[PDB]
Amino acid sequence: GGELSKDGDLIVSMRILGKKRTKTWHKGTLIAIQTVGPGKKYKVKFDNKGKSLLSGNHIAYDYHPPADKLYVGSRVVAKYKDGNQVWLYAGIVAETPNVKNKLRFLIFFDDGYASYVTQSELYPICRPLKKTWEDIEDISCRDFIEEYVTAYPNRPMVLLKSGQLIKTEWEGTWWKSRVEEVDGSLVRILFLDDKRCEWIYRGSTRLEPMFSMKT
Amino acid sequence: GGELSKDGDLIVSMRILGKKRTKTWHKGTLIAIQTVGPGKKYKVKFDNKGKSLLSGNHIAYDYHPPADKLYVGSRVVAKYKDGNQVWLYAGIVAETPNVKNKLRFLIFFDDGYASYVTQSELYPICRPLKKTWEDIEDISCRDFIEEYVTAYPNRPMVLLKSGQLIKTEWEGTWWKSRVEEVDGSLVRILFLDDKRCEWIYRGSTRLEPMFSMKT
Ligand SMILES: CN1C[C@H](Nc2nc3ccn(C)c3c(=O)n2C)C[C@H](c2ccccc2)C1
Ligand SMILES: CN1C[C@H](Nc2nc3ccn(C)c3c(=O)n2C)C[C@H](c2ccccc2)C1
Repeated sequence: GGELSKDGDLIVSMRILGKKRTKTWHKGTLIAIQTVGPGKKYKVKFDNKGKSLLSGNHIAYDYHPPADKLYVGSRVVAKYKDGNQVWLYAGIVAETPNVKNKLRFLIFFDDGYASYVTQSELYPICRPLKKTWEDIEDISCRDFIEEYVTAYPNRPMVLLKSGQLIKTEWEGTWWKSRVEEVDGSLVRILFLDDKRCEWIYRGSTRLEPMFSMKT
Repeated sequence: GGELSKDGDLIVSMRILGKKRTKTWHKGTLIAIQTVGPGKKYKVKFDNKGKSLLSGNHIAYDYHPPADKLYVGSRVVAKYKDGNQVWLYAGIVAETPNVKNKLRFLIFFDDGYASYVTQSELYPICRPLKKTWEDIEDISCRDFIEEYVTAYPNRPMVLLKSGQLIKTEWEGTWWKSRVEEVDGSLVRILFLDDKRCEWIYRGSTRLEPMFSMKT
């Protein structure tokens, strides 16, 4: 048949996080295990009342990892903050806590976003893929992460000082912009015409000095 | 073979909007059409270097529709202002302009979010399905749109006044909240513990007065 009540520490009735077809993740109850095909799928009833039948890399434990289980390449779910709102989104651990990053984790989310995060804002995916980047759906992000992880600890970055004037790419074009803050391996950029800010990785090829170091 | 060059008014080298795997939409160029089986798929090079072969309900025109073409149920793409950046996301027209909503379109986005927007924030999807909601991926949201569109002009809603105290739902829990503001078919809710604000449709069972009437 194929009706398990256990699979390792994945035990029906447990509480768990699950990835919804919106790409955000939500708490739920694991109500079933079904072998289908070569492997197993985990059925989540969400506290927000939907249901999904999910592969093991689209569920996560509802506890925070022990730092010192996480390493570069770890597949995680992490907290993103819209200000007051909090959301849960998948990503990759690009750095672990050190002195120069103020003992935080650098997360590269599957939509290309990047941010520093605490141990209490993380959740370990339950059954990640051997090559953990291989379930990143945006091809351009998967590739940046495969390159990054495979080259690590090689990590080219341009240096930047507050105030510095550079061009930063966005939606295919280059924009007059300004370096308005440095935090570790991230830099905050002000797009001038339009007044947006965002945090960008300093090894990112959207920064012109880094685009031009490399070509 | 099946290598047309102009399907309807879709024509190679035109500017178009395309849906990425992030679910967010982005500008590129239509670089080919391909017959596949019953119909055709449309290949898009994005300004941000990605390439995608896309069904015709996942591309939108780069122009704003004429109001009066939009009926309730129209499959559109709409601007979403996430703090300081602007994003493009898909949805369904819930309401067309009138007095009460102050000549705006109510948009039900594919992720369950609701908001009012102008004609200049909308883009028509090139080739929507007959039943326009069937390419909504989250089942909970698809079910609601379908019910909504089908019951229309029926539109149950609760009356809420500013300062009212009600419990509102979020991630399976009911929360102490306050009504801050009423905009047409929407209410802005303060979640008193978290200090969050959300805009919520007044026909949402997340609103405990709706949760009880509907029961
Ligand atoms: C991790 N993501 C980040 C997205 N926000 C973002 N992405 C990128 C990529 C590159 N940049 C510069 C940025 C950026 O500046 N922002 C703000 C929002 C997304 C989300 C949020 C709520 C609901 C569903 C999806 C979660
Ligand atoms: C249309 N979406 C809305 C999401 N924001 C939102 N969704 C819901 C649903 C229900 N509620 C109450 C809310 C809510 O309050 N917010 C703020 C953000 C999402 C996005 C943004 C950037 C990148 C990728 C995706 C676009």
